[PDB]
Amino acid sequence: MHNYVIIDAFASVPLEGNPVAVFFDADDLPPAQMQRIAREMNLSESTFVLKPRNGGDALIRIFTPVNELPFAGHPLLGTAIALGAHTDNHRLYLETQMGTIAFELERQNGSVIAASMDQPIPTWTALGRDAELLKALGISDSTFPIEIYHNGPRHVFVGLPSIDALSALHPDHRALSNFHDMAINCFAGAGRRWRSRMFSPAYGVVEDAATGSAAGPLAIHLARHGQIEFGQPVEILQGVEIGRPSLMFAKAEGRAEQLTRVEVSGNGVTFGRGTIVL
Amino acid sequence: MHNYVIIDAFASVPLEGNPVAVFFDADDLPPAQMQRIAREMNLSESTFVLKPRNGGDALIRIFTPVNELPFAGHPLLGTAIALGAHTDNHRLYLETQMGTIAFELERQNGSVIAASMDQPIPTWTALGRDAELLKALGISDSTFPIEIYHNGPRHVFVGLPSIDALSALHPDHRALSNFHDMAINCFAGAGRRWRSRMFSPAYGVVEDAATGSAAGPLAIHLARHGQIEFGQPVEILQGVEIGRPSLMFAKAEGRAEQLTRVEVSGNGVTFGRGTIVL
Repeated sequence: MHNYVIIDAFASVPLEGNPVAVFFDADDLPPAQMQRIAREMNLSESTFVLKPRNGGDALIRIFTPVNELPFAGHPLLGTAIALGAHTDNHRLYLETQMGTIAFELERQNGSVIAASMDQPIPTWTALGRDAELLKALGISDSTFPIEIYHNGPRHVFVGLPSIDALSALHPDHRALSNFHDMAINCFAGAGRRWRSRMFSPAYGVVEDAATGSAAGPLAIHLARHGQIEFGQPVEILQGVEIGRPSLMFAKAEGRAEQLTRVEVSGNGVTFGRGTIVL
Repeated sequence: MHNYVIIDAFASVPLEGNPVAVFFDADDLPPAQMQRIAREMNLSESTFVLKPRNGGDALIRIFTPVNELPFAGHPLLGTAIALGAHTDNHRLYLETQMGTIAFELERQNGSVIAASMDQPIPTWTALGRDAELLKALGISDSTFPIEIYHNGPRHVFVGLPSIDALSALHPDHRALSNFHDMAINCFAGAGRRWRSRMFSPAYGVVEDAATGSAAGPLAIHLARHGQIEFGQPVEILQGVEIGRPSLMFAKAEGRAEQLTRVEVSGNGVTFGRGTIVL
């Protein structure tokens, strides 16, 4: 049998944020069985906590209902928060396919309520399909350059001139399906405070509550395009329009040509706990 | 807090069949909150066990992640099996939007391992879009007439000349998306033993493991088209190609013009059990 918890990542209130199922003591499960369990659960992701193999605290394997992922933000944040119930350590080193990711855990009375991660440093370039993407979103132009970032998944960013213009988007999801192996992240805001919406046929989601692997890239995007400085944190509120508000905090240190750290943080809360029969 | 179980319906082995989450003691939950919980879980359906209002044993409300349903086969079968852990009764009367559905529970040593339901009697007519549907499925013709049945959801049936021809189907799901408010059920077999595959963009599933509300209609279809008699049971094995084999048993009594009973039965098994925080 295995115990699991469901964590709503990037939220402090259950039914907000983005759920992940975290399965403990998973070393007896072959990967094909982990994949079947992730399919059974049908959450965006299920993760599995394994013994470490390179000096970290644990090895985490991440599965959607259909495949394994090398890196994912909200699922790793939820896993780190879940593992709080089982360690006293202030820092947690989680091994993944992209290497060991360092987390700082934040507690109140023994309960981990939030965590911060250092993400893989992305790469980026211009999308080069702007008219096609804009048509699919139903708008004429972006504010800032339309650029696509890679840190495992790929995330394209399209800027809107106001929060209301962002909420008014009703994309043609069929048209968006021509954009393979990426998520489309539309954003608006000013200063410290930004709003986002994410759409991805390629990743099997009509609209995502909290895209944790897009938060680091967005901070970089905003700094490069002069809306914040490198080293300044931003608050990104996602998922409001779909009723799953999610608050992500991000900061990118260094400069565009030499990034030294990309930090993403948020709250997490337990929605449920259970046991499975295998 | 609420307790729940995950039942794999139309299976006796966990990770086979079609999952449903069953939430107990749900009378304190407003429907908008039931809908939010069903969305959180993201299973094809979550059900909620409520006090009866018209003389049954319980009232069951059925939700997909996006809406409430009046009737659904695999979710009601799973609910009846789950409720076995909480009653000694041989029969269970479950109130729904389509009225009270009678279940017979089958136990071994106190555990309910299977159940039989009397389904709403469907109606049917020719689809009248045969060339369009056949093109979408990638085939030239059906064996038997292409007819669409209604018992809450709508189910169209297209016959294939062999089980291998059925397994070879690779439908164009975009083309299938032009068929609104229905599921497409392709079938093959002979005598007592049939195979099916179900596809439905309209109902949010690429391919379904076990379509319980299609089993009763299929028995009627096979009887009307002379492949079985009215009153003769069939075994329908679904979901083999997607690795979620599901065994459904169905029988239609009477004659086409005066159906007296449509029975569907199957096994169910618990995959997991848990508690949520609201």
